[PDB]
Amino acid sequence: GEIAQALKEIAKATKEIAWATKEIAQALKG
Amino acid sequence: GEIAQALKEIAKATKEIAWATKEIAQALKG
Amino acid sequence: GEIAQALKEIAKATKEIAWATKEIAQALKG
Amino acid sequence: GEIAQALKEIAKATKEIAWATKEIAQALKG
Amino acid sequence: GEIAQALKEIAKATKEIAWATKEIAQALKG
Amino acid sequence: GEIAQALKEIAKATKEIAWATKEIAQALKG
Repeated sequence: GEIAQALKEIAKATKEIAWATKEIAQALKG
Repeated sequence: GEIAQALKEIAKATKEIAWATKEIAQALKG
Repeated sequence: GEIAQALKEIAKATKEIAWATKEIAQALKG
Repeated sequence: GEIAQALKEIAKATKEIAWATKEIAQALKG
Repeated sequence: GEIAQALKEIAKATKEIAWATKEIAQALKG
Repeated sequence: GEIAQALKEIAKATKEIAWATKEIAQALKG
């Protein structure tokens, strides 16, 4: 579990960063 | 061991980046 | 396995972050 | 070995990104 | 296998994020 | 091998993102 669980948590957080970064890009374009 | 500890630290830091990036998005959409 | 699935999700999200970050850079450059 | 060392370096750098992203958010919020 | 391929893709995408983030910093400096 | 090499490349790129993100923070705080 520990290594697999940490990688799953990194995956979830990285997906959230991706979405927020897309929102920033969209805001800056208008 | 060391690998599991490092991955747990990456998971924690990535979650913090996700939170902060969401705050940036909200500020710019605000 | 679980490790491969998580890493593939991280790869996909990191590509999305790269694209969105490039869009942010282009928006700020005008 | 090498894998653990690289992951430790990634952990340190991601913590620094977390700090800087929080600083960006606060600066934008005034 | 897939694990190595995903890490190679993460490396490439992270290099692109590094470039784009440097461009953002330069744009914000004028 | 391939996995260690990709992780070393991720470590370098992540350190460069940390540098650039700090530069962004400093620019906004100016």
